[PDB]
Amino acid sequence: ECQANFISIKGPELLTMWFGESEANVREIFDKARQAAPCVLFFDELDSIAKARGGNIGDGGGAADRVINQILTEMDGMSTKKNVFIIGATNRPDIIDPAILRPGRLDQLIYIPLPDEKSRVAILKANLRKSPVAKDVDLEFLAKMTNGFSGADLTEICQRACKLAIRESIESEIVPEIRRDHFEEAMRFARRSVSDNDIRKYEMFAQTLQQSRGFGSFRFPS
Amino acid sequence: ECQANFISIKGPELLTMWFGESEANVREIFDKARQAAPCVLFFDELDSIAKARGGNIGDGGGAADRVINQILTEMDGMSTKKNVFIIGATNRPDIIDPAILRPGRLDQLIYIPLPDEKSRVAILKANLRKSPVAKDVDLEFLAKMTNGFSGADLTEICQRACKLAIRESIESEIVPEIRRDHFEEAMRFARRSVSDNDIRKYEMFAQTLQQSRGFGSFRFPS
Amino acid sequence: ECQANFISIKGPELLTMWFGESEANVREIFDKARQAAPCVLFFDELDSIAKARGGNIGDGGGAADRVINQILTEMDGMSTKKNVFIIGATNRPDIIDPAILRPGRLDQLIYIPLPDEKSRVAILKANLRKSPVAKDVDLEFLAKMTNGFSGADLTEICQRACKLAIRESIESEIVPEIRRDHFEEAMRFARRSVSDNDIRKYEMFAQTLQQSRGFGSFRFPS
Ligand SMILES: Cc1cc2c(C(N)=O)cccc2n1-c1nc2c(c(NCc3ccccc3)n1)COCC2
Ligand SMILES: Cc1cc2c(C(N)=O)cccc2n1-c1nc2c(c(NCc3ccccc3)n1)COCC2
Ligand SMILES: Cc1cc2c(C(N)=O)cccc2n1-c1nc2c(c(NCc3ccccc3)n1)COCC2
Repeated sequence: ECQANFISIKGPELLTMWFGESEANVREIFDKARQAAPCVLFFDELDSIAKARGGNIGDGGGAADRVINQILTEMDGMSTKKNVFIIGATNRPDIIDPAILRPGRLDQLIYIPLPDEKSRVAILKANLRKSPVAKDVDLEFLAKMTNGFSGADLTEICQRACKLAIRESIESEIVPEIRRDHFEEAMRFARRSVSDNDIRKYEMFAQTLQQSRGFGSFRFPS
Repeated sequence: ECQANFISIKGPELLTMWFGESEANVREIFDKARQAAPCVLFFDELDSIAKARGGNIGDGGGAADRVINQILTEMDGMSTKKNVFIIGATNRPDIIDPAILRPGRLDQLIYIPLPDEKSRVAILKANLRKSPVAKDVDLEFLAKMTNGFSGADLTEICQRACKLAIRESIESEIVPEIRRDHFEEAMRFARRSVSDNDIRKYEMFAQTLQQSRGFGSFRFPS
Repeated sequence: ECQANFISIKGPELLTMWFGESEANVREIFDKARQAAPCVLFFDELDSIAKARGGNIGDGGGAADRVINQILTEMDGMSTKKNVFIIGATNRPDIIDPAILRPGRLDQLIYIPLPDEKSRVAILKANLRKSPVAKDVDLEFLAKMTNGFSGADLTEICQRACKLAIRESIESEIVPEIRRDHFEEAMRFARRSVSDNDIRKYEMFAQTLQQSRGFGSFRFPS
């Protein structure tokens, strides 16, 4: 949307320098993120170091480590007039170090929920955009049926339907179109990896920081 | 079946680089696994590092270490169009790090049960394929008798029968054929190393990830 | 179905004699259950005493108490030729004392799952059998939409729709028919009291006692 460059740093690249005690690697990451103006810096599974160290308690130490410290130092020294942007992604925000969320570094926190009915059709069609889809196979109804399903759950449904279609095509040689029955049968092994307790614990975090109470009704004098 | 090359990495080779802090060894493993296209990469007792560190809890840290991190990094960077394939083997999947089982790396999990009656005959005949077997020695009945027996249990039964036959042949000098009595007597010291609690705990893991409930009966409108 | 009498003993009646140290009350319960031949004896929330004492561990004692002991004594002394029948109901079977499940008393254990699509229509129509239901209000679709919903979840949906209809009827005086909009709007506050972890923990109990392994394929000689 911003016509900006994109740099992705997954968990293994972040945890490699933690184990290796070689911490000059973030230097070039932030250097090449700023020369490609405008760019966007994306940190995947930022909680990887916290999980590797234990998480909320772990050892006698807190939630502060060296790699996140280097990221904090590099982010503090950046120029606001540049168009470089840092995006952090995590699934466990309770073990994220509080100092990275301080105002001025990552003060903006937004919650990514489960895909809704409108967004699930997009996940199904993204998976099936390379496959022969029959006319009778209605993705709107399939997305309506699954409600608490994650993108991964729909992904494995599509993969299992494709596997069934491929197997039927192979065994039928001794049809080049995914049929309604393939999706109907593969719908039986429908998992739901995200539990309700997880949604509750993410919400407790969400309106932990919402706090829209107290000053809800204000009237100015004149 | 695929006419592909095979590379086996046992537990000691994986745990040697963990203790030695020398982690360039996975680099050449994955390099020589990909140049021999088509190949299959097999990791034996992947939980060796987790057992050496403690397992489910162990120290204050979680289930993430450096060697599994290197394997994750190498697997993430591979090309899907190549025919290289990675197979992980473990006996304790509860202590396996969750990140290696993420979709895209080792999402496919299949359970290897105890050999059934048809498969136990194969284990017996594989062990006895180099030994003189008498006609009256019926392996079908022997495999039928042992039910909750592992391949190792049948292996030691065959080894003990061979030991008894060799000892009788040596002492009789002062017959070059394994007799029915050798197997009948060696059948007395029949162990069963796998307990029922183990089977129960493996199943709890199995339909932990099965979840074939909820969407079992679906009817399309038209 | 058996044209038999029915006696229901809820949790409070069972826990009253536990606190009151007055344990002759089960005597008349079992006496009047057997004189009304044929009858059926139903014990609701049998785990109430275990919950009141702590459950799996609780105090230094085990899972045995006095009231369940009296029920065991009364059940052991009954005549099998009589048509009296005892049914125990519980939601936590992990804290149920093992001795009540011994063969001869309550050896038969069956699992009551969440209602399926066919059974959910019955729950909706049982709740709405006394209310004016509009023609366009399709209960089949409503039951299809809710999948992991308990009978209580559908019950509160129906109650909330009735409350909305009653409120609109009262405020409109200053219509005597539940409309499609009443159910559509009340569908927004749809709870799901039973979590997936609960279903998993009930299943672990279920094929704890299933054990259909080992002797799955048997062939007789002749
Ligand atoms: C293959 C695919 C897998 C996947 C997964 C997953 N855990 O497998 C999760 C989220 C999106 C996913 N996609 C996906 N991939 C794409 C698109 C798309 N739809 C938009 C969207 C994005 C985030 C959210 C909702 C819906 N979804 C759209 O076009 C590009 C590719
Ligand atoms: C000596 C031998 C020991 C052993 C053991 C063991 N813990 O001792 C476990 C599993 C298979 C084993 N084998 C074995 N070895 C072989 C074969 C064979 N049968 C097929 C099979 C494979 C896996 C499973 C079932 C049955 N079994 C077949 O031909 C090659 C050698
Ligand atoms: C008001 C009512 C509430 C309720 C609840 C609840 N937690 O509110 C749970 C289960 C059944 C319930 N019913 C109910 N009540 C009735 C019926 C019926 N349908 C059959 C049925 C039974 C058990 C199971 C499924 C479906 N369901 C049938 O006619 C008699 C009354």
